[PDB]
Amino acid sequence: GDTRPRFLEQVKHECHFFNGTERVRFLDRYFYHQEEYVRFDSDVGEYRAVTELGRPDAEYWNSQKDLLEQKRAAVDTYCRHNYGVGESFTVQRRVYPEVTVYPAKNLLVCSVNGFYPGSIEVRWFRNGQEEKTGVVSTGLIQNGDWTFQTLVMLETVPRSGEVYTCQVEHPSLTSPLTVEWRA
Amino acid sequence: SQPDPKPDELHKSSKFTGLMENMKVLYDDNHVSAINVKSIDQFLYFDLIYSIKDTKLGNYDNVRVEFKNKDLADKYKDKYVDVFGANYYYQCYFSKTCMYGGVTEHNGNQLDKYRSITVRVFEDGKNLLSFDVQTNKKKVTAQELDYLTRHYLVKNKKLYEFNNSPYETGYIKFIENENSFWYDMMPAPGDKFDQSKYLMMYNDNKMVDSKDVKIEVYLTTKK
Amino acid sequence: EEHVIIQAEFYLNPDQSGEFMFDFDGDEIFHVDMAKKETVWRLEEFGRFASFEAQGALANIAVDKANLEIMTKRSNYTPITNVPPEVTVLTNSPVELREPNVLICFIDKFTPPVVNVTWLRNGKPVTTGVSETVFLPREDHLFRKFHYLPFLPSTEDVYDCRVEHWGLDEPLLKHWEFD
Amino acid sequence: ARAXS
Repeated sequence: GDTRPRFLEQVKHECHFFNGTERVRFLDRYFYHQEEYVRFDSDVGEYRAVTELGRPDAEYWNSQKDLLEQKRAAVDTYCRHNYGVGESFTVQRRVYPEVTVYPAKNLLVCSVNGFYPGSIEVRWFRNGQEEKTGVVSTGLIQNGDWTFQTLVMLETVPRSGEVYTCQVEHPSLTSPLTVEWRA
Repeated sequence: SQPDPKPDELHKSSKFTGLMENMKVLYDDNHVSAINVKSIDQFLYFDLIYSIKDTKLGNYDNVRVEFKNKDLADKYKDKYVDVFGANYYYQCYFSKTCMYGGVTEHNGNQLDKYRSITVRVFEDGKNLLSFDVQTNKKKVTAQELDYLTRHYLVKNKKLYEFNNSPYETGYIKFIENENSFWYDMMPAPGDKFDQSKYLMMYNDNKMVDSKDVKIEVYLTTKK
Repeated sequence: EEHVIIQAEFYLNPDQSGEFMFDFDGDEIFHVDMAKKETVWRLEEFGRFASFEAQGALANIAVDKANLEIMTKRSNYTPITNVPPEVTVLTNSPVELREPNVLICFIDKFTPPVVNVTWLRNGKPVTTGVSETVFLPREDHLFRKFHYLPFLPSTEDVYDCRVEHWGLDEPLLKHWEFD
Repeated sequence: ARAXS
């Protein structure tokens, strides 16, 4: 459509948590288009110019004491505070997946659907034994609705009287999910 | 046009716990007012920014006017307009003071003498006070009229005292032959009052003809 | 298991539009509606367990604009290089006839965060039953967006997700049908 | 939620 130049300013305040809140890290990042020009890292304590465009802001911001204090407290006042408020339904959110096995579209496909979080382990079994052979997976698709999806198929020429299994481990389940489909 | 209200639709002053001064200040003396001004900039696509110089007390210099959508911001963008409305400072942000609507085309929208709009005040279904408010614009915003009426009422009727209001529920309605709309003149239940959100009702830049509009204020004293 | 919460925002000139949103591990918790000054939760339930003073976000956007001014001038008006989107359309689950599903249009890896998306069923529009996400940030600082269309599969119907972006030199139609 | 430019 247009061609009239666009100017984009991006800002990102990141809270990285490790083992719950045992190790919080705050990043205050500013970008010009896709370019990060300056950033504050909690494990560093001050502003660092990421590119020469940020040199001016870093030298000035880092001289303000009230502002620095505030960014330094952020891991507590901001990161930890917010974690405790949303953990109730973000970190602890769990939706079991719906597993489906169908011949294919000879590929025996295994479709694990509508689950959350991301942690997932899907294995295929040839008559009881695992198959790390010819297993193409479509990574881990994100649906944009706090739901994930992934397809993992088995490349094979099925014989008669042979059980094929798809095991699915997932935080939302106590026992592993299993879908057996022989032939 | 709009349905007349029913007793339970209106908020009751006796439910608002917070300080009432916060509504009071939106309607006594200080308010935004500029004759023949022009948008100098914008913050977001649904607002126009004006450079309204003040030497009365000078609580601000730059005013942000927000509208319901982009159509309106574009209508009045590069035009000389008359500005008038209730402003707030609390959470006004832009890159002083903020307001909604209140703009009006300048040229043509004038007349040398002031017209008088009648205001019959009904305290508990009874007409105990009738008065006039003036305006020199062919087409006025409901907001300018609303402010004028209430400003009169807080000084002569104590509409909004510092703590609460000598009235339970209250509402101002405008009448124009076919059409007739009203606004809930009382704060919503709560320990606090969000001036920004309340003033947002004036964001559709509603206008009326200064020759046909009649105003009516209905109040119910707390019994 | 590392977890990450990010407060993402942006301001775009000359469109004069911005965004303010919270992200948890790549998903949107909510974003702020600048015009209504209300906080729109990605999921209805989220508002039951939390809240956010939606208006404070304007302060951030107001400064982000201020800085774009400064920043756009220190670089001597170097505009942004467009990056057309990679569009994909897959089903929300395995497809079965007369069995209700949801079509999704994954628009990803692109900038600026401006785009026109239209769903077409049998070559014509569908302005009902559709929803969409705002622009989600990417690890590389580009964006992704989701558009959705609830539907009843059938050989009888064919669909197109049409996308217009400035990086493209012509609208894009990613197809989806039942073979 | 508390907000942190």
